[PDB]
Amino acid sequence: FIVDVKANKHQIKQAVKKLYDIDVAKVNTLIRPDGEKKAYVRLAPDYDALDVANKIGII
Amino acid sequence: GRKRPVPKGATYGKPVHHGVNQLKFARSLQSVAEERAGRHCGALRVLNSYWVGEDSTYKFFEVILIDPFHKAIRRNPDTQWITKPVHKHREMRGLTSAGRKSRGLGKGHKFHHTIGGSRRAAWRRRNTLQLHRYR
Amino acid sequence: TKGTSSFGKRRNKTHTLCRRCGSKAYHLQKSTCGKCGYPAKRKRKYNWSAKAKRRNTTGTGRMRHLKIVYRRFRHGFREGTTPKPK
Amino acid sequence: AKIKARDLRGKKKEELLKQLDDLKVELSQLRVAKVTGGAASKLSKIRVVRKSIARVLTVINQTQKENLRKFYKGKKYKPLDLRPKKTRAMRRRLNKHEESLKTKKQQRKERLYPLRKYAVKA
Amino acid sequence: SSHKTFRIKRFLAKKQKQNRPIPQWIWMKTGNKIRYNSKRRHWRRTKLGL
Amino acid sequence: MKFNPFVTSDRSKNRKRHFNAPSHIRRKIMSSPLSKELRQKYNVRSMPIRKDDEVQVVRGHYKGQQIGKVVQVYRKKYVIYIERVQREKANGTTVHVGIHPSKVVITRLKLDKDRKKILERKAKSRQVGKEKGK
Amino acid sequence: VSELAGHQTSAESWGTGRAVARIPRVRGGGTHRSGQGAFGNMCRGGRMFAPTKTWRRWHRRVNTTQKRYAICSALAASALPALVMSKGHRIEEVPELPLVVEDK
Amino acid sequence: APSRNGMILKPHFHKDWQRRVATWFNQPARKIRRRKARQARARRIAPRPAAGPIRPIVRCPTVRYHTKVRAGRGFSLEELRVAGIHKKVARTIGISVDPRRRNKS
Amino acid sequence: DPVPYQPPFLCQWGRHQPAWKPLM
RNA sequence: CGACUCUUAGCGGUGGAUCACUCGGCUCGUGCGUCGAUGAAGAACGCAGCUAGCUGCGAGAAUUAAUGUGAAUUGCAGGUUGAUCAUCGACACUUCGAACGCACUUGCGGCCCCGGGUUCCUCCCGGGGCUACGCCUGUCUGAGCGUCGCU
RNA sequence: AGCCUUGAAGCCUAGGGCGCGGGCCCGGGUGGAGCCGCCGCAGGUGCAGAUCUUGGUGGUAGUAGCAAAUAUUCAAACGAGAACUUUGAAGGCCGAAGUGGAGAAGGGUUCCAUGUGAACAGCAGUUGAACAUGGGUCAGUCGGUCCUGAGAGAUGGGCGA
RNA sequence: GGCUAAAUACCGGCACGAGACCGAUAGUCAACAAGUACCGUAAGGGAAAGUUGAAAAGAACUUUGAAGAGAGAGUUCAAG
RNA sequence: CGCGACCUCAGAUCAGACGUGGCGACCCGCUGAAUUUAAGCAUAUUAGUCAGCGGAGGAAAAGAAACUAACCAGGAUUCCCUCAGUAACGGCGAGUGAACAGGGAAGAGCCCAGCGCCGAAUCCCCGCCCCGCGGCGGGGCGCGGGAAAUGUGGCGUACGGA
Ligand SMILES: [Mg+2]
Ligand SMILES: [Mg+2]
Ligand SMILES: [Mg+2]
Ligand SMILES: [Mg+2]
Ligand SMILES: [Mg+2]
Ligand SMILES: [Mg+2]
Ligand SMILES: [Mg+2]
Ligand SMILES: [Mg+2]
Ligand SMILES: [Mg+2]
Ligand SMILES: [Mg+2]
Ligand SMILES: [Mg+2]
Ligand SMILES: [Mg+2]
Ligand SMILES: [Mg+2]
Ligand SMILES: [Mg+2]
Ligand SMILES: [Mg+2]
Ligand SMILES: [Mg+2]
Ligand SMILES: [Mg+2]
Ligand SMILES: [Mg+2]
Ligand SMILES: [Mg+2]
Ligand SMILES: [Mg+2]
Ligand SMILES: [Mg+2]
Ligand SMILES: [Mg+2]
Ligand SMILES: [Mg+2]
Ligand SMILES: [Mg+2]
Ligand SMILES: [Mg+2]
Ligand SMILES: [Mg+2]
Ligand SMILES: [Mg+2]
Ligand SMILES: [Mg+2]
Ligand SMILES: [Mg+2]
Ligand SMILES: [Mg+2]
Ligand SMILES: [Mg+2]
Ligand SMILES: [Mg+2]
Ligand SMILES: [Mg+2]
Ligand SMILES: [Mg+2]
Ligand SMILES: [Mg+2]
Ligand SMILES: [Mg+2]
Ligand SMILES: [Mg+2]
Ligand SMILES: [Mg+2]
Ligand SMILES: [Mg+2]
Ligand SMILES: [Mg+2]
Ligand SMILES: [Mg+2]
Ligand SMILES: [Mg+2]
Ligand SMILES: [Mg+2]
Ligand SMILES: [Mg+2]
Ligand SMILES: [Mg+2]
Ligand SMILES: [Mg+2]
Ligand SMILES: [Mg+2]
Ligand SMILES: [Mg+2]
Ligand SMILES: [Mg+2]
Ligand SMILES: [Mg+2]
Ligand SMILES: [Mg+2]
Ligand SMILES: [Zn+2]
Repeated sequence: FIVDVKANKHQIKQAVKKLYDIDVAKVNTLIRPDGEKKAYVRLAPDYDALDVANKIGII
Repeated sequence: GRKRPVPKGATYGKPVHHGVNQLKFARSLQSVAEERAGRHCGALRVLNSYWVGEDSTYKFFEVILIDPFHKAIRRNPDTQWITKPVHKHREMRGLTSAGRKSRGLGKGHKFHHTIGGSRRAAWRRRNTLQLHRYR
Repeated sequence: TKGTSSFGKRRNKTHTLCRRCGSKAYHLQKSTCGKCGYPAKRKRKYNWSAKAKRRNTTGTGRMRHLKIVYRRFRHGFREGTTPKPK
Repeated sequence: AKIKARDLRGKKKEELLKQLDDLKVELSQLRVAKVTGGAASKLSKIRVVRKSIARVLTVINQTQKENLRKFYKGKKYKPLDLRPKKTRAMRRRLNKHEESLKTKKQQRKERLYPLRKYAVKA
Repeated sequence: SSHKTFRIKRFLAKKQKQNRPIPQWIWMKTGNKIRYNSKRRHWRRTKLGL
Repeated sequence: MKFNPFVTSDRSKNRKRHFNAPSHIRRKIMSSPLSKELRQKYNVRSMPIRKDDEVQVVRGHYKGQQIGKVVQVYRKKYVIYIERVQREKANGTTVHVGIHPSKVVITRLKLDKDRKKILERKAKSRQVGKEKGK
Repeated sequence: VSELAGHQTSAESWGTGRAVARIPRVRGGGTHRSGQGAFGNMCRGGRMFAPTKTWRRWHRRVNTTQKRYAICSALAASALPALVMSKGHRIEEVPELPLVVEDK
Repeated sequence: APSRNGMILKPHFHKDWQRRVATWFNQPARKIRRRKARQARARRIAPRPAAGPIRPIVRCPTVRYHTKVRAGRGFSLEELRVAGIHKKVARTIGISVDPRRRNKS
Repeated sequence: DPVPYQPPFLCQWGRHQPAWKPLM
């Protein structure tokens, strides 16, 4: 995901848990040279990332 | 008195301005007292002040200071001239009596250098060419 | 060797961006801006620099408060009223 | 639909917040369509959704602050947001009443010696 | 440097996004006078400040 | 002469009000005469032009008796595109040629409620001026 | 012309040596206008010779009797047909040249 | 350097006089402004005289001018005391007062 | 491009230079 | 005749003078004469479907509402119970900065209240409100081998 | 009751002339929107120079030069095109105090892929750190952050217009 | 010890109006993305740069070329 | 020793306010040169100017005589014409340099403290009621609190006043 730059890993975890109804193993964040923060949101393995990506639209 | 704040001696100029030691400040010490008290208390407004004591190294002054925002001053028609913004920092502009004394203003033949509003207004009014339209 | 070869030794920096005026004139060891004197409460402005004043005056930026002050002045600084509805 | 503010003003707090959440989910999906690569119609719909969100939050803020200043109307101390903001110098003036106060001596002079209405002849 | 602050990195981030050419629809407008971005910085020629 | 001390008789100031006018002053500037039938009828000299008005071009190359519908009023260019006032581009497509509205007469007005309101208001002030002249 | 026109540069001359013609030149930098000739009436930019001041004498007083003489001469020659036609007026059909009409 | 025969003469332009030059292009605008303020004052006080209060007959000082007669600042308190006008009521009916004037004659 | 600043003179004539020296 | 050179003319390049323009100055005059702890001036970063700069704006982010206006905006797309413009009184207004919790790394806190965490059990997480110096009136809590009174 | 889109100004002219001259007027052309005579008024009013200022352009001149650190060759590929790109083979060099593999400061997207060959890379390029699109930097443990050092700097106090 | 309008000043600001002024080397540094690009560690220094046409009608198409470039055709009152 | 007054002095994220900085053409207060001129130069001059510092406002400042005069007297302040390049200052050199009267623009005057009389007759703040509430104001009810006799208010200020 691409995330607002003022966000914690805790806030990204709560937002991914609330918007798409999915639990999260961990969140890794980097800030791009563009300026955006990028979040790599690892999922708890009872969820498929491909299924939730097909849910939200990205394929 | 006021000694000249220059490094060691060294006024880089002509022998008139070589004086450093015996020089004197143009305002009195009571006006310095009023403006120190009124600079420390930026909200309060300086009414006036008076001599209470002196040493060889110090003089002591009481300075009368007023809230322009207290309802005993702000609701009193006798004393609510001070509540107006034209009387912000009278002590800095030479408007208290100890400041008025240093300005050299009064009526008559002794005070011709301030006829006009002040000494600066006098020097200004005298040093203008009025170039009229039709000359 | 005062010319070309001594210019190679220029890596450590003296100034960075000031955080009150944006310009790259905050001296890092004196901890003061040389353009506006930042830890001083007052703006550094001098009258021998007439051109340097006009680079940073009130006309220079957005005036994101002062232009609506001018607009509210031209109607007497009215408050609370709304115009007559349809 | 065309979310107009006038038929948002009568509605309740809960339906305004539910419509806000509906529009927020709608804007999220349009940003997904912008990043995956979608129609031109969704890309022009994103401005409609942004301005409708601004409208709904605006109406919420209207009905919030005018209820608060209905609440603090008679009170002598009200929040600084609800106090009148004109210029700072225009707030430190005397009141309309403190400007109208005279002393007793001055009122006695104005009672005794008014400026008469007179003319003089040729 | 590989060691940055957030302030300097955000400063460089802005200058990296200002560095693009003009879109080619901008010169099909009515009152165009702009042929190209004349504020293009190259990293060898002009050294950005600091 | 003009006598109002707050109207400008400067060239460059008037040109700057013209070419930097907002859109609701573009609408008033881009106005056009009614035909002698409509001017006899509504007692109105001229009206601002609209998208669905019928129109004769009076000056220029495309002038004639051919009543053409306005296609779209382009207030940015101070120009209007009329139904068959058009020419062929190089590749073969047709391009609308823009006429200025003052070189154009209206022959049918497109009458909504606001258009009728503007017409009755202009007729009213015309009759009041005629009465003060009387 | 404004008082500050041409004098808003800081510009020292380069002096002798350097094979240039001893005008004040613009101080340093990587721009076109640098070392480029700055004060003085003959430079590009720069002030002009004797800037026009607003205290030029714009207004002239004439004596009142001279002004009245000129009014009397201008009235006395407006009653002569040769002089009115030599001013250029088309007057050949006017009935009488001090042309007076009713007060209606 | 002076050539043959002329006035020995002293121009007072050795200072920076051009920073302080009063030009008078204000002048017909000040005449218009004063005239409009004068008429506004006249329209305000509606029957009252447009000049102001009466001012006294007054000799000029200095043997150059004591033949001449001016208008004074205000009427003396002895003049009001003899004429029977109270000095606070005199300001109300448009009589000038000043309490500085003596009367010797 | 960066307009080259005017030629940086660093003297050689004068008393230091031993090439072209006059009489004296 | 040749080549080369020189001169003149014609045409063509180089170059941008001249002329004609002019949404810009400059000068003079007039009216008003208005910033900020209710956070200013200035700065930083963001904001457009395609957008770098300028311009406008502030996470409601090339604007919201309201009023006037009455069918557009426009480079290309896409969509009269009021489009678009102007006005602008209602609302909102990120981070620095007088700049305000302490520092200026956006680092580290303290107090109170809410919700997940809990089943007030301490932590943990998120939200919200406070937390600058000086000074005035009053309030509470005090200090004094300061001056006294009573036991 | 001047001239002008039935062609103003400017500019060109082996064209006709006038004036002692400053200059001017006519014809031909180019040009596309203004201009001029006379009586007066006013000035920022006339250039060959100032090592004048700004812009442009010559001769020099197709000249000086593209000479520091040993060195390239053969075939094939792509391509419109190859001394220089790529692959292979050969011969060489740096020779572990490297021309190697990684970092600090600094730089700021130069990193990586794809495309282009205008400009730039002082020959050339199919190549590039160029240009245009797109991508890329993931931490409880690596650093910062924390501590204090030489030092810096508030408060109290002192001084100071 | 103290207050006090008016006449008076105003090259900053908001809003106007005018000119025997200047006319893109002039007039403000700035008629334009100008206190911009760029230079300097910094304070500071500081540009060049207006004009197709009435309307883009901005040259379809054929043709040599790898393309830049051309040759025809076409627009227009005129691409001289 | 304990309690209580008072007086001096502290601490509060105490209840409510106010100051901070900007701009700075105009204005007020300080500070304050040297180029320059004197055909040198030091006093003078430039010049109470430039730079520096502080503070305002829509104007500021000044301002209702411890004034001018010497008349047959004028009568706050400010501004204009004039006085007047004058009286005067000055290596008496270069240079500098007012005011009064007179004519106008404008015109407006007042308040304390003290001295004393009035039962503090005075002021602030908090609670409740009525009115108005986007310049928190008016009236009332409060054995509610404070300030104040180390002096609040009314009369009254040199033109006299009780
Ligand atoms: Mg001296
Ligand atoms: Mg002094
Ligand atoms: Mg004395
Ligand atoms: Mg250092
Ligand atoms: Mg300051
Ligand atoms: Mg009293
Ligand atoms: Mg480099
Ligand atoms: Mg009219
Ligand atoms: Mg110039
Ligand atoms: Mg001679
Ligand atoms: Mg008068
Ligand atoms: Mg040209
Ligand atoms: Mg953007
Ligand atoms: Mg709206
Ligand atoms: Mg609307
Ligand atoms: Mg640190
Ligand atoms: Mg020739
Ligand atoms: Mg034309
Ligand atoms: Mg001229
Ligand atoms: Mg020449
Ligand atoms: Mg060679
Ligand atoms: Mg390596
Ligand atoms: Mg290496
Ligand atoms: Mg090359
Ligand atoms: Mg690479
Ligand atoms: Mg792990
Ligand atoms: Mg210190
Ligand atoms: Mg007094
Ligand atoms: Mg005063
Ligand atoms: Mg006029
Ligand atoms: Mg130009
Ligand atoms: Mg030109
Ligand atoms: Mg220019
Ligand atoms: Mg040019
Ligand atoms: Mg051109
Ligand atoms: Mg042509
Ligand atoms: Mg508190
Ligand atoms: Mg201040
Ligand atoms: Mg000398
Ligand atoms: Mg000399
Ligand atoms: Mg002096
Ligand atoms: Mg100064
Ligand atoms: Mg103000
Ligand atoms: Mg005052
Ligand atoms: Mg008195
Ligand atoms: Mg006097
Ligand atoms: Mg004389
Ligand atoms: Mg002598
Ligand atoms: Mg002097
Ligand atoms: Mg006098
Ligand atoms: Mg008393
Ligand atoms: Zn700074």
